[PDB]
Amino acid sequence: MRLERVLEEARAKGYPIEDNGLGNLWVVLPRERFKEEMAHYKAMGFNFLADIVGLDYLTYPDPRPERFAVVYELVSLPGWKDGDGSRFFVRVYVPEEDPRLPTVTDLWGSANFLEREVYDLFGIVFEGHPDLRKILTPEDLEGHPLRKDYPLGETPTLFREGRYIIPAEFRAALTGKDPGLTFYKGGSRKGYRSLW
Amino acid sequence: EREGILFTTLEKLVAWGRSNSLWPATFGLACCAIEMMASTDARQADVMIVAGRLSKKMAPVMRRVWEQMPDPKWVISMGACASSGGMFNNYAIVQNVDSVVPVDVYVPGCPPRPEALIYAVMQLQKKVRGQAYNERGERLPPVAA
Amino acid sequence: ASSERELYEAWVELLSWMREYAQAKGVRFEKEADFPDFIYRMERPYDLPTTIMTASLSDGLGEPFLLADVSPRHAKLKRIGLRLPRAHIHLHAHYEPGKGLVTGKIPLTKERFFALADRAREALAFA
Amino acid sequence: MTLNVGGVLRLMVTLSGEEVLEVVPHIGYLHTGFEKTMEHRTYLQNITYTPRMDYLHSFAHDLAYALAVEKLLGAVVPPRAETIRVILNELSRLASHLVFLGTGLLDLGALTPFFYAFRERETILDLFEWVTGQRFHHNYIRIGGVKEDLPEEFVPELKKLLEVLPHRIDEYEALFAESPIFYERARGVGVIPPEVAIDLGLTGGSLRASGVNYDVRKAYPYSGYETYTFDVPLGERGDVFDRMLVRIREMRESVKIIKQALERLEPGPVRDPNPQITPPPRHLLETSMEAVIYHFKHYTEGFHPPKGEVYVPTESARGELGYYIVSDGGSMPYRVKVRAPSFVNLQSLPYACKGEQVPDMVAIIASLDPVMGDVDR
Amino acid sequence: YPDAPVALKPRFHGRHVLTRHPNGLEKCIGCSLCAAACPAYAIYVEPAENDPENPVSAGERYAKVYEINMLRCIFCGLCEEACPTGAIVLGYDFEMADYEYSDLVYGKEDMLVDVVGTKPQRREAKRTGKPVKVGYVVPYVRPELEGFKAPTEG
Amino acid sequence: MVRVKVNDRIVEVPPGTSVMDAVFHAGYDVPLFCSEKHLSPIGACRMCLVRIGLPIQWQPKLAASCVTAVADGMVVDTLSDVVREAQAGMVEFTLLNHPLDCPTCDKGGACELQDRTVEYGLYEKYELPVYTRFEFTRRHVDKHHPLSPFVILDRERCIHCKRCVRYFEEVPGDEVLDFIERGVHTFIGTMDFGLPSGFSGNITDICPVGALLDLTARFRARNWEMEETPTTCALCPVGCGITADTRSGELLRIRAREVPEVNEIWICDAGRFGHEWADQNRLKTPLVRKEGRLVEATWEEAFLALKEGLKEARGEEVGLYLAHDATLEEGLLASELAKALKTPHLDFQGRTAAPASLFPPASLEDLLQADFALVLGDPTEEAPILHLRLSEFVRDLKPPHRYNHGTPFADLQIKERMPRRTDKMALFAPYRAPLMKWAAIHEVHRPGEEREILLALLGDKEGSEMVAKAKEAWEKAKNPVLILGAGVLQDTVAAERARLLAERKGAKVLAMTPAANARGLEAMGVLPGAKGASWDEPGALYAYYGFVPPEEALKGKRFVVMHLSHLHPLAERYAHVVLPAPTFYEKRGHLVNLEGRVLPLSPAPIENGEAEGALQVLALLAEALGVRPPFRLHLEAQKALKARKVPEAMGRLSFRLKELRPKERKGAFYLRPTMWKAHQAVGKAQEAARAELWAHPETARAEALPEGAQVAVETPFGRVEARVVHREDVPKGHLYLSALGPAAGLRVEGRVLV
Ligand code: SF4
Ligand code: SF4
Ligand code: SF4
Ligand code: SF4
Ligand code: SF4
Ligand code: SF4
Ligand code: FES
Ligand SMILES: [Ca+2]
Ligand SMILES: [Ca+2]
Ligand SMILES: [Ca+2]
Repeated sequence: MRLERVLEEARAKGYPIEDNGLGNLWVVLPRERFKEEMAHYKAMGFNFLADIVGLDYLTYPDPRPERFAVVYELVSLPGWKDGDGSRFFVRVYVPEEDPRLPTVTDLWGSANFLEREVYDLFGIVFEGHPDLRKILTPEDLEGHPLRKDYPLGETPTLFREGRYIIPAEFRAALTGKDPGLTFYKGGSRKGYRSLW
Repeated sequence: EREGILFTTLEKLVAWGRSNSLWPATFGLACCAIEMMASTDARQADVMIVAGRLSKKMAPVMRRVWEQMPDPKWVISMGACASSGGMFNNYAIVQNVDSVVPVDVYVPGCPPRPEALIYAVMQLQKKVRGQAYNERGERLPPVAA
Repeated sequence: ASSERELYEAWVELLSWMREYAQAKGVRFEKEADFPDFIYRMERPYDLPTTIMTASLSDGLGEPFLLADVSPRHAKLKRIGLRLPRAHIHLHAHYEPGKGLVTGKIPLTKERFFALADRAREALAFA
Repeated sequence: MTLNVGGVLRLMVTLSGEEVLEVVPHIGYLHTGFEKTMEHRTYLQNITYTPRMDYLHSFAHDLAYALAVEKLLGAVVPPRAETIRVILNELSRLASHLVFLGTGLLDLGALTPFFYAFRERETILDLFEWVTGQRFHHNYIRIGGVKEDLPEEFVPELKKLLEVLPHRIDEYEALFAESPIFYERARGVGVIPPEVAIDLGLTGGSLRASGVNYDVRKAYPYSGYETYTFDVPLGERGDVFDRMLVRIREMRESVKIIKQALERLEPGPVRDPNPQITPPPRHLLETSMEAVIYHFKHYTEGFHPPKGEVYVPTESARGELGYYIVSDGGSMPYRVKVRAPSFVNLQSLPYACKGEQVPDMVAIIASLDPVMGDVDR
Repeated sequence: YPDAPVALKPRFHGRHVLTRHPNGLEKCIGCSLCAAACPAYAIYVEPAENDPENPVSAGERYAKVYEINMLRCIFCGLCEEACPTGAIVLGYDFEMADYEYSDLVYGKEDMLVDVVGTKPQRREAKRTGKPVKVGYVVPYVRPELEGFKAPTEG
Repeated sequence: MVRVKVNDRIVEVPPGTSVMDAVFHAGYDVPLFCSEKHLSPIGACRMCLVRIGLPIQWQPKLAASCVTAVADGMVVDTLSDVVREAQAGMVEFTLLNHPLDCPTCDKGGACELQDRTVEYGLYEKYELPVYTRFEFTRRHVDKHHPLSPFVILDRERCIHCKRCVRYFEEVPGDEVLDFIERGVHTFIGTMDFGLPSGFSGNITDICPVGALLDLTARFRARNWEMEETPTTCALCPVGCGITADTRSGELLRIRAREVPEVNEIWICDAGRFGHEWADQNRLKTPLVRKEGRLVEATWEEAFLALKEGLKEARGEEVGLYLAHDATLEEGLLASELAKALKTPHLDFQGRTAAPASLFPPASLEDLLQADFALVLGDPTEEAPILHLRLSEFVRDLKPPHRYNHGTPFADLQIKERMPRRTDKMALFAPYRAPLMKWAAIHEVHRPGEEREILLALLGDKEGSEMVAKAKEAWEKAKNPVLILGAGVLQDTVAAERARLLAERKGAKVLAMTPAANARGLEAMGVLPGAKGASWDEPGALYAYYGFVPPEEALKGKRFVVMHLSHLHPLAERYAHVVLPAPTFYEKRGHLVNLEGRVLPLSPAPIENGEAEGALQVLALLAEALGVRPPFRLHLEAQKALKARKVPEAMGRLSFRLKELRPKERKGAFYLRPTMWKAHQAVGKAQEAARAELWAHPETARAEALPEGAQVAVETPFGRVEARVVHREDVPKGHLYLSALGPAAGLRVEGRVLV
């Protein structure tokens, strides 16, 4: 229930609500209001900060507000004192040129490692994080791997008589934004969805 | 003198020798690390066995472990990730352990069956004897160096 | 029935006649295609006399003047078929117990076939 | 005095004295890059990448990703699929706990109890080779259900191991509860505060070892775990003693689940027959053109699930586990991020062994049960 | 215990085998689907046109070159799965550790069912003059590996 | 413009728009089988069905979105169950008789049938799904039967779109294919066996399925397995857009690349089937002469031996001679290198006596909106694709509206079987040209004689009636275009008069140069100077060659560096230093189109060997002479072109030039401009690239030449054996030789050796 109170609130306050039929619901917060508004969330009974995950929409078909975007997952654990089970995600589109964003280390200690990762893989900084140091990628790895314009870094696989295979040019699979091997693509391969 | 019988039969006895004083010094990484513990449990070290994905961060480290080893030494590579680039053909992994240390035997599989790691050292073994060749048919140097 | 089995047996024959006429009158025989229900048969069984399903007696340029085919084992309303391309002539041969290979009531003997083949070769071959 | 002690985890233990100042971990040594390369594979192809992160209770990873994609493009897993998928899931959970329990048997000396646990494990892995033809990384879970049905010799053998385990799990609880050394070795160290654990995200079943009742399989039910005889083990105060027991208590229950699901195992289909999500029954590939086309297409460029972003939490032996997938309507995912339980679990380690002795710092980390392919990935 | 053979289950993932129909034809029609489905880009296939006089496979098309880089190969049996003829099936051999990287790419005649042992197992028994003792046994040969002779006495 | 609501999206769109293109423009979709970019829509297969409302009042029967026009305030539903159910069925019908070849079928995963099958087929109703309803004997016929050496036809696959047959009557105008019987039995067939038209290859790129297939690349790789490399064909001046498929360092197949500004989606056969030679026999290591024979040598070794033959050399005796397809960069470098290295003789292989930069380049766009076409040469050979634009021109077609998805799927502008106007063009050439068919005003002349016809046109003489009707046409001509080629551009006289005719009337021109990058090398100044020595003139003493010149130009010279790509016999007998060079396929750099457009060149991953582009070799041979060159690599050479202010890709470079260096014509033989190039005679192209020899049956048999004889002939450009053909259109007593080179449009001495 502690979630309806989040919605009834966001509804009034011009906060856009996303929702897919499967059970996951978002709530975009603009840049400014994020910092404080989120603190308010924990204050509201949001125990546990499960995940945080950076996204890069550079190669995404349908355009988006700003290039990168970060999701968080606030929850009220049902094994505690008055925990419902109210889980939900919250999103924030972060400008391609201003990778800045306030840490959440303040209220959650989980964001310690998690914010570090999202800095490591995508270029996103975090205002006031104890130490913004590379977590996963070797020290001398220049740049940020997980973002779409960073080469996956593949070697051609090798075979006998100078037969090679550059996977990138061999894949039969289609990258959404890719037209396909015919002139175009349509129908149940622009996306499919069965009906329960 | 080096190519005479006297020297040869010596070095052929010497080799046959440490062909059994082989001291498997495992250097496991991911999933392969858990399938090698199922062969060393069934029963200064040369012969380090690389078993798992060699990260690029982990690379300069295994490197040192190898350097600071005796001189008569060998390197088996365990499974896809060690041997080849594995199935992870990316920025995060080395595409052949031979890039950092010289490999004497490769052992395919993922993870290779334990019983195959056995057969694998048997190959290493029967090679330090200088008793092993490749498909082209050439005699193979017992040490990688 | 098991007349199905006999049909394919006859189709093997019809092919043997074709190969004969081919090397005989100096004109190209060609297997056009093999049964899909063989190619993509996997562990599944197969006890048919051949793999060959569509065949032709082509001319100098390759253009066929006779076309014979039998229906795949897994199909319905089975028939072995003759077709003189370009000349709108289609023959459907069935199989009757004791009588033999027939196109309706009339038997399809090596004689009758060879006749058809010639008429076609002489009038319909381009080279 | 900074001592640099460094599974495939490096620790910077700042330490003047015999206490422990702060433990500053440095991982990244098993960074294989999964999250990036999966953005370059079929949704089918990805099922081979999923068991290679938590190589112990891998199946939980398989199911976690399968569920996320299933919902996304909306498919329905048959009766017998869902059933097999928990018999398979929990059978693997036992495998990951057998290891954890086994490494705690050595640090306790008990060496014949260990020579058993390593045999148990191998008997479970024998089962995975019966059905999926692999010791692990089994390509069995499919987006619609499972690659193929289980063999004749799976039901019998699962009975053998599902018969000697009942009292056997108690024997393991026995040795650790009647704690000779164990009491004095763990009972106090590794203080996990019930309300700081829920601050660092120590969700991994070592959460409940310190007094929380948050098991995802009950909290936010998934593959029909919603319908089972289910006991969530609890711990009194967040030490390491409790953490070694809780995880043994979990085996008691996972076995009940296996027994209970094995009962409702009636014959049928194994994957959703819907042609847009599933390749055509092997056999008619010799008749239907539509079949040949679908098959040829299905294995070359995979299916295309709708645009959108989904996520669904499951619980591996190491805690909450979820795949957050971003589909752009392509043959491959646009983004996959993995909620690695052992990654967030590892933040509750500086605190875990804060100011404790140092010889205690081994069984202090091992009682958190991190798997490096999980944290790193 | 390399003195007493290992007993693998029927379904084990071992060195790939290329199967034939009873007709003597190679089941494989050089379609390159197996390769297209490989998660490690471990298969290279060059197809070629059959010779109506001296066939190889049933189609108009067969596999001139079929190579599998046994190092890259992760043994998923996704290839066996995608194959639409049942030509490539996962064998039993696993004793295949070898010396030079490139000696580990298996060729067509390294995998046909009428082959016994692995690339190195054979190579040894060549300059040895002593037959190939496969270090494994199974309950039975899979149906799908029809033709593949192996130690099955159970 | 018109208001049209697709499903939930509303879109503006010109009046004569296809409901289909409406849908795609809005960003939707519909099963598309028979309609095609640039071909007449007919509602044949019936896949692009939709529902239509038009007031909401729902039309009773579904419509063929590809042949129904848009109207103001029109709703077009493409999602209703009623619709899906219909497409589903239509697909079922298409698959009903198909052959089950996919895994074995060369159409790979690039097949319109598969995709749409998966895309729309198998209807979801609202139990064990049924993949196939039809359990009867499929249609069995002919299979894998090659129409020519370049196209292999599989009748069984064909779905009876009308694409191929329709294409033939429309684009090339050569009806050599068409359905045979009727009903379920109809099929594609021919009675013109060779597949005559020089534009057959395109049916391979249109055919929705695997019926019409590129035999040149049969059974090499599956379509995804290929490594695509978009680039430009530089066999001739039109610079069509191509894609080169390559796998493991060998060139497998060539295809068209859509580039509507220039060539549309079409490619001549020579461009598409003449790739046999590139990846086959080739020179892979630099050679230098030791003991009166050439031997492999390192580039290190070569460079020193290069220094040696040039130590004793005065910087004016240096000769630089590029290839007809030298990049814009290779030309700019060779320019400055001959600037600092004060020399007069630098030239390029195909150099026209009359610089094409003379005439103002005319866009292919302009050609369609012009009002008359005065042609002096055979477009079908000199610049093939022109033929195809002139086909659109003779149909009064004009550049289609661009939509959100570019060039339109169903252009209602194009009706099937259109009438071709013969009053829109005039064709003058040394033979019965192919496009003489759509030319009312048309006449045959004899070699190098355009000079007098061009004169007549000006108004200073009397020519035939034809030339007269041509004059009066060009007179009453509002905004015409002059197309002229070999003879015209190769003889100062005519060339000059041509320019004049085109200055007086404010009209643009199409230079059908025999040099691929002619207009581009001319802009860089790779033209000989005052002195003399041109590409066929043996003047200079120390020279660099980018091709095999006439034997006469080699014999004598002191030092010769041949930067060939294949070992020519003339090289291994006259060359001092031979270095390996890349083909245009594997190069990098820009070119200048015959319309002045600049087109890119990408590098295919073919087997270079140890070769490098003239960009290096030039710079290297610049050191062994004195001055360090200004150009190292491409990234840096770019700066020097962007310096001269040459536009980026696709832009057109305006550049005139008034200067002409004439030469006499030894009128015995005429090297007849041909589509195919000489160096293409390999594999399947082996025959279509053999030289020919024409003559009038009287003079033909008067010089003892049977109607089907294999004859040996000698020109200053070399000895070649050629078929001999009788032709009543060939002026009496001259002999037409297949000028397979870029030395076409030339009159030469020579004879038939016996
Ligand atoms: S080779 Fe296989 S089992 Fe071994 S580390 Fe790599 S993915 Fe894991
Ligand atoms: S088992 Fe897997 S990795 Fe090996 S060839 Fe088959 S698909 Fe590729
Ligand atoms: S093994 Fe099978 S999938 Fe692979 S090329 Fe041969 S027929 Fe095709
Ligand atoms: S034309 Fe297309 S659908 Fe037909 S067999 Fe060929 S690849 Fe398959
Ligand atoms: S051959 Fe191809 S392009 Fe021609 S009608 Fe048949 S399907 Fe259409
Ligand atoms: S017309 Fe010219 S540029 Fe175009 S494909 Fe042919 S030779 Fe090449
Ligand atoms: S009906 Fe064939 S595309 Fe419109
Ligand atoms: Ca080759
Ligand atoms: Ca034929
Ligand atoms: Ca070639």
